[PDB]
Amino acid sequence: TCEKVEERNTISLLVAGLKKEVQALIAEGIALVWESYKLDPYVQRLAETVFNFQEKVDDLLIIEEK
Amino acid sequence: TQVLLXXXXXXXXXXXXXXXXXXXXXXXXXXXXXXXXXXXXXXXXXXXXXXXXXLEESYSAVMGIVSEVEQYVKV
Amino acid sequence: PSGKNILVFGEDGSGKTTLMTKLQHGKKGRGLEYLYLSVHDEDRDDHTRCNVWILDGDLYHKGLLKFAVSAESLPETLVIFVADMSRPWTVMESLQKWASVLREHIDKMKIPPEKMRELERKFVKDFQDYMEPEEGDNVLTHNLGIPVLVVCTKCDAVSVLEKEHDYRDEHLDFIQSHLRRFCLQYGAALIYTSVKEEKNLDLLYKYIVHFTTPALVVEKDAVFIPAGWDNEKKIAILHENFTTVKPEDAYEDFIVFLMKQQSLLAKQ
Amino acid sequence: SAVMSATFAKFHPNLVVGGTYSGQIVLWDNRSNKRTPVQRTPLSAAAHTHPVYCVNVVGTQNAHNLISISTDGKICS
Repeated sequence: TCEKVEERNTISLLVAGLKKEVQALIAEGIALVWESYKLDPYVQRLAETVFNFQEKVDDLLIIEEK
Repeated sequence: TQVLLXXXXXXXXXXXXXXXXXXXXXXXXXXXXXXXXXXXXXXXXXXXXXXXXXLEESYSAVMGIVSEVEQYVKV
Repeated sequence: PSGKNILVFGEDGSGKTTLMTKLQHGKKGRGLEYLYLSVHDEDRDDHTRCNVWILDGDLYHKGLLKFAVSAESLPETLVIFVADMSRPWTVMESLQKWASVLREHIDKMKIPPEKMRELERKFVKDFQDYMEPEEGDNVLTHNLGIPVLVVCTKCDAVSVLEKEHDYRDEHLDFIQSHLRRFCLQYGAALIYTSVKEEKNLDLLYKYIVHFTTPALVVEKDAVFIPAGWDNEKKIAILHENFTTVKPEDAYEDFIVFLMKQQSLLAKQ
Repeated sequence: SAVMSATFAKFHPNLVVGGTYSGQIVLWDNRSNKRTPVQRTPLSAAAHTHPVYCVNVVGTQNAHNLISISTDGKICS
């Protein structure tokens, strides 16, 4: 999704917010190393936000071209 | 202009309007601002999210200006 | 009588459609709306074809004025400068702007005939010279000349204008005196207009182009400046009653890689 | 994901499903403006750990039970 967003910066305009939210969760995963308690909830947040975010990038690509 | 392409004194009177309905089309073919109207002061709505006020009514406005020019010649 | 003319110059609307409606329409988005007049010629409709051109905006209106004014049309061309009192700064700047557009029309379209230059400029000195007498020394007139007259709209809203930002004779009389300043400097006049009131426009247009007009300063809401009621002394007298004597500052008063490189330090 | 045994869906010919190597099962829908799976399974403990080798339909549209056999000794209907 971010390659479709960086190679087509017109999508990046409407993606940036949710992109940065997934980036914040990614930064959380980058910051901690071997955090057995916050591993699974961050994995859930990463997967759910990237799932929704994937739908956002694809849906925004379609809507912007429409 | 394409449609507009002593009793003989009315020709010089109608030619002024027929030639007057052509100078507005010399605005570099686009002009990017052929709209003269605006909306109201919005508080909590979708004003900038829509097109604009004059954006949805200027084409018919300038389209009707030439019709007014044509309808006000013979009388 | 030959072909009379009228050039109404609406400033972004300013009740110009309402003004031509009360006098005698699809819409207005570009300008140059050719209109004819069937004015009572004191007997019947003698085909007084006083053509009216509704010019609004500045998006290529010089060609519109070029087709709206012929060679022999110049003496019988009653130009009308229109702006509404709801925005006083618009009238103050737009009157100078319309005078500038008229000067552009004279400096660009009136300049080819040489005989009309030496005859029209003398007739202009005659008109501005015969603009003021027969009413019952010298005003700083500019070089503009054609039948000039101004018309201000939204005049039956003095209570609204004083409730919003005037609330003193300074602003109202300031507008009146400064429009009088521009009228005395342009050799013009000024006939106000209102909603279903002040039936006074057609009087000076039928009068000058060959039904007279009144003048009012007592009402202070319907102020009519006829041809000749613009002098460089009453302007200073009007903006002296609690207002500053000739100010130049009160005009504005009444006016992937990116984020990953950022988070690279978070991994440590 | 690496889909393994993407079988049909009884009374849903166009709503094709498929178990994956990741341990999740993916449900596609060609007529949902997404050839990518529209109903993905998260890889939590509810789903399977080891690869899902055999997703398969059990029963008609009334009891559309989709058993997804995995290599974990755990299946999911």
